[PDB]
Amino acid sequence: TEDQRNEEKAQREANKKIEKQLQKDKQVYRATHRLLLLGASTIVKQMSGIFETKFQVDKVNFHMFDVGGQRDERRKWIQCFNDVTAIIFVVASSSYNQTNRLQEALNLFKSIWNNRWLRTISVILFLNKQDLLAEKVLAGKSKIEDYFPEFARYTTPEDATPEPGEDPRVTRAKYFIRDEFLRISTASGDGRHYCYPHFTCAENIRAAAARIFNDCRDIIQRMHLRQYELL
Amino acid sequence: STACKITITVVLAVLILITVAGNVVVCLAVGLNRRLRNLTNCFIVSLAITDLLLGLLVLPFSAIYQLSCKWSFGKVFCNIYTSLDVMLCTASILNLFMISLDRYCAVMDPLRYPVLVTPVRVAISLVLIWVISITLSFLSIHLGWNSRSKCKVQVNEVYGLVDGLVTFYLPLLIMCITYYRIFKVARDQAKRINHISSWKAATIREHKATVTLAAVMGAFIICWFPYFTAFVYRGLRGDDAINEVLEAIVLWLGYANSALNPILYAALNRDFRTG
Amino acid sequence: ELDQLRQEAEQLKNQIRDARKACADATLSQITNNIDPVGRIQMRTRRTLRGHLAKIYAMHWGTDSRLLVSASQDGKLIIWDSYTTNKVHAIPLRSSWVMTCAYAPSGNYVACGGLDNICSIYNLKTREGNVRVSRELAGHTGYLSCCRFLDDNQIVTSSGDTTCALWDIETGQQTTTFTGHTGDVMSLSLAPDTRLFVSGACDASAKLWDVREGMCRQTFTGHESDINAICFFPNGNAFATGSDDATCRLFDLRADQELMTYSHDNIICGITSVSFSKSGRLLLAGYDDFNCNVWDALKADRAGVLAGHDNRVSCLGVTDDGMAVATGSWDSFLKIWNGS
Amino acid sequence: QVQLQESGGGLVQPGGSLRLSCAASGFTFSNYKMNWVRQAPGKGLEWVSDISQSGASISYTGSVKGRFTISRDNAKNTLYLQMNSLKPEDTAVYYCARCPAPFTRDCFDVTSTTYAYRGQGTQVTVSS
Amino acid sequence: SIAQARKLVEQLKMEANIDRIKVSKAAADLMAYCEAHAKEDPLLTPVPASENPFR
Ligand SMILES: CC(C)CCC[C@@H](C)[C@H]1CC[C@H]2[C@@H]3CC=C4C[C@@H](O)CC[C@]4(C)[C@H]3CC[C@]12C
Ligand SMILES: NCCc1c[nH]cn1
Repeated sequence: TEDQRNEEKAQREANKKIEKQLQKDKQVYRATHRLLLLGASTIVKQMSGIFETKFQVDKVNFHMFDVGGQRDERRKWIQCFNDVTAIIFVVASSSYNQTNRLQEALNLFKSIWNNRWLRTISVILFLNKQDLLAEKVLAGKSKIEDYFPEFARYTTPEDATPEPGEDPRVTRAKYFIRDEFLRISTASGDGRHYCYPHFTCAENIRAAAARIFNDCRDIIQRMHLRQYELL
Repeated sequence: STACKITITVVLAVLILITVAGNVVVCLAVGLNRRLRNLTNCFIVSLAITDLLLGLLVLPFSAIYQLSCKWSFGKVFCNIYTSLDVMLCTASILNLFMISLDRYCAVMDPLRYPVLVTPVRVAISLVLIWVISITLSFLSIHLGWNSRSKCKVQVNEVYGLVDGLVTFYLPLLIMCITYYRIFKVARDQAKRINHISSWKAATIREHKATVTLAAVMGAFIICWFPYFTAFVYRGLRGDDAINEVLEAIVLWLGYANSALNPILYAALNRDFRTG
Repeated sequence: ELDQLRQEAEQLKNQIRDARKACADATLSQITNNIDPVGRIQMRTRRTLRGHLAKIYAMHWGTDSRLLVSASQDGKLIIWDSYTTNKVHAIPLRSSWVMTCAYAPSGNYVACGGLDNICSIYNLKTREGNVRVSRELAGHTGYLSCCRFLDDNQIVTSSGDTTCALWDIETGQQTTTFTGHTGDVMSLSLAPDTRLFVSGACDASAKLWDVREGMCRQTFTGHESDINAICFFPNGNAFATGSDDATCRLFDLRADQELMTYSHDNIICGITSVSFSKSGRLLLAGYDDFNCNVWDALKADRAGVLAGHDNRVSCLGVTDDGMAVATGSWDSFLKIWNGS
Repeated sequence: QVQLQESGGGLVQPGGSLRLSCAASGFTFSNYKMNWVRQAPGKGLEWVSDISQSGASISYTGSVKGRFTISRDNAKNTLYLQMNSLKPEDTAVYYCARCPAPFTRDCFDVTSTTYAYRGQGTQVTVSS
Repeated sequence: SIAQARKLVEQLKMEANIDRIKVSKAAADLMAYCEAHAKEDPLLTPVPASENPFR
């Protein structure tokens, strides 16, 4: 029965070769970070059904996945992103007196925060298009007052850091939106995830990458500190 | 006074029981489950194994010698006993040092961590630790590199200073620097969580880092500093320059660290507690 | 104009309900209470296949009951031998996200698909010795959730744009498209004779289609939420469905309604996989509470528990000769279970 | 079969009051969160209000706060909305919506592309 | 709107006129099938260890 011995030898040889190749691929898999980009086409240049982008900062590799080929029912594919490092959230703000877009952005964020399979994923928030707020606040009609009636009883926080050359109304509106987003996330989490907000303008060739890098560094540093009972 | 004998027997028995129980619990917990088998938990397993071996194969003879006050088993067995004690203690201390360095690399360079700790390096580290231990114990006692009834380790000037400055002091200094840096970063992060929401409460901010690092760097010092200081003094000035009661006390303080190692390095980790 | 059509639809629905009620003479739980219960079905783990890096998401058996194929979320499709644990093939994919795989009854081709809206067909003969990509089928406008083989030259696919399609592989064209659902379509099962198939969607409904002609014939609805799995009874006269309301159900085709519902008060989690045994007596279901349950299909009582996984259980399979059961979960492990 | 129906509607003068009722059939009513959605002439769908399983978590949108009220009755399986002091910018078609899965804290139910679990709505007009 | 309503009406009309059979006959058929093939279910009547390919 030499045929049986020959078959066993051939199978063992193929197994060893395949296992060697997989062992070589494991390192490349574990030395990369996945990110999901979600909106509610210009930003992707700053850094088909699905679009994949790859970049590298400080000898570290970053994936990015844009999902624009799907429909608006999200409850079934959003589940296949439960092992990513961060979720990049892009919102559009305005202050000109047809549809309330801030409300749907807030509701979608609230749904993502409390989902069962995404209870351990952090969110990086980009409050895009701050120029439109400045353009529409000079009109004298406050859309923010029309939709949100609690804006009148609002005072700017003590730790404000306004840019030189900005009307106080624009800054107060921006901090109002930021506080609205933080009030949702500071009521559910037990310490397993956080939220990182930022402002931009309707130009991040060398700006988005650095901020994403720093935020990911913070996320993993806290993840490791919390395991040893130091935070 | 038989009451003293009863008290000493009770305390030695309870100490040995605690040591063996803790080590075997850690080993069984690691072995049974599969979620706790990973590359950063090999060091804890090595620590548990060495502590269990010391607690099961060295301590009872020391207890018998202490109570009876006469060695009655020959002369070769005494040499084997001394060599085994030295090797196990040195290995335990060096494993603690390795855990310290690993935590520093994990906290300080978090994006490049998985390309800086690989099984090859872990194996190299463990092999070097055990080679240094076996050398310094066995190849030194038998060849008579430390020589100048009773069964106690012999010390001269050169061996005393070399062992002291290679096994304890340099690791102590390096560990102090490392945990100082980690503590700075921990408080820096903790200052920033409590200033994002100006309408609610905060974390503890003082009982988290200060307590956990103080425990770790206090157990080590209290348990091991006096023994090595007495070691060096005894080597440099003579054997008739020390008292017996102090020597026994420092020896047993040294032995007692193996009872606290599992509690500190396996009950504060969240992965072990969860699984 | 719309109101008249709505009233006509309501009248037709009332007609259907009355006709269905006219035939409910008895129930399955009255004339099936004179049969001995099976007992306790205790199974043991015989093998364990390791080597994946991320969550296994789909699995399918082969016709010889020896070789199997597994799809992982890291971009790997692996072909395993079960008796000896050896690996036979490993194939890397272009797009990491994969949601389905199949294995042709002839043994020569493999199929793959996912979030890229494309179905890839791979060849395994490979006289030159290299597993290469043989065909790429494109034309859906949503992610692809299931695919089954009819022969070496036809294929059936389900997409999340509320459509099903049939393809010929040599040309790369859509022969027929089945439309009429209202939400995403999740699973599909082929009949033993390959002339009909069922579809289950995210609107709490199931539909039966005829392949040759191309229209719907029956629509079944008894559920409260989305349907995630479906499978025929061995003789092609009934099927079973699992959903997200912690309840499985059994439907029959000649009577056009439901016969029995499996649920318990301790279960408040959804179902991700269903399958029958060889004789149609046991029913195996996979849950989100990390273990599988074995029910008795004719008594609606639990008979056994398979608890060996440490995360969500995703895929479940039963061989053709009924000698083993395979389970795959998000902990990146496959397990083969057998009795004794 | 999941089925939802709406009743109450018509034309009212500014500053008036009105009531909307929603009846359900085909599911266990008391395990699901439920909410009220609204569509205006020439615009997209927007979310008005929502209420939870027991009645201990009620949330409104900004524009209708202080004028509209939500309630639910689990014995008779019904959902109520009370409209007070209307303005001309409220003329629309109103829909009753249900969240997809039981025992959850999240919803994905404003989608235009024929979301399954909501009814046909009622018409509300305000004018002279 | 009109096209979808007409399609739904036509589909319901087509689904209205089919033959049907009583439930008890379906139950009896399933009972007969599950009783005929009882001796070829290794997951129900386990086989000895001398014929198990997995042990
Ligand atoms: C916290 C614990 C582990 C500290 C150690 C306590 C025990 C082990 C130590 C502390 C005091 C020590 C004793 C101090 C005095 C003497 C008298 C001497 O003629 C024999 C040794 C003997 C009897 C020592 C035995 C060990 C001893 C009892
Ligand atoms: N029991 C500790 C003896 C020793 C170890 N190293 C030096 N001396």
